[PDB]
Amino acid sequence: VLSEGEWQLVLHVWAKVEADVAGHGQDIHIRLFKSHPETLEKFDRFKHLKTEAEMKASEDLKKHGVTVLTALGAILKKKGHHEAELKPLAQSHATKHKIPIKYLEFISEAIIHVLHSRHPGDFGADAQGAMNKALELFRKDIAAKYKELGYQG
Ligand code: HEM
Repeated sequence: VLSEGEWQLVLHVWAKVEADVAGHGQDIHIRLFKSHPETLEKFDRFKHLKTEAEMKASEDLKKHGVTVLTALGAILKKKGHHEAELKPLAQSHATKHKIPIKYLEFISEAIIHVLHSRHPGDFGADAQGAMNKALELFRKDIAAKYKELGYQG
C-alpha cells in the first residue's frame, strides 16, 4: 500500500510528465529499447526502426508513447483503486502482446530514469522511492490479473 504522502509525490512528478507527454513517451521507449533491445522485438510496428534518430522521427512511436503514458497516468491517479483501468491492460498484454512481468520491470526502470533525467529537482530519493512503490504495485496487480487469465509471464 502507498501512504497518501507517497501518492502525492507520485502525482506531483506525474504532473511534470503531463507538460510534454509525447516527449516523455519517446524518451522512455528509446531508453527501453536501448537498454533492453529484446523488448523491441515485441513491437511488429516498431522493430524496423534501426537508429535512435529513426525512433525519434517516428510519428507512430510518438503516438504510441502518448497512449502508454495516458493509460499509466489514469492508473496512477486512482491511487491503487485501479481494477477497472488495469483489467483491460492485463487482458491485452497477457493474451495478445504476451509481455512478461520482467519486461514491465524494464519499462519501469526506463520511466524512473527519464523522470530523473528531466526533473531531478522534483524527483529526489523519496520521490523515486514513491514512484518505485507505485510501479511495483502496478506490476504486482497486473501479474495477479495475468494469472487469472492463465498467463504465467
Ligand atoms: C507502463 C507499462 C505499459 C503500459 C501502461 C502499456 C499500455 C499500452 C496500451 C494502452 C496499449 C494500447 C491498447 C492495448 O493493446 O492494450 C498498448 C499496446 C501495446 N503494448 Fe503496451 N504498455 C506497457 C508496457 C508494454 C511493454 C513493456 C511492452 C513490450 C515490451 C508492450 C507491448 C505492447 C504492444 C506490442 C502493443 C500493441 C502496439 C500496436 O501495435 O499498436 N507494452 N500498451
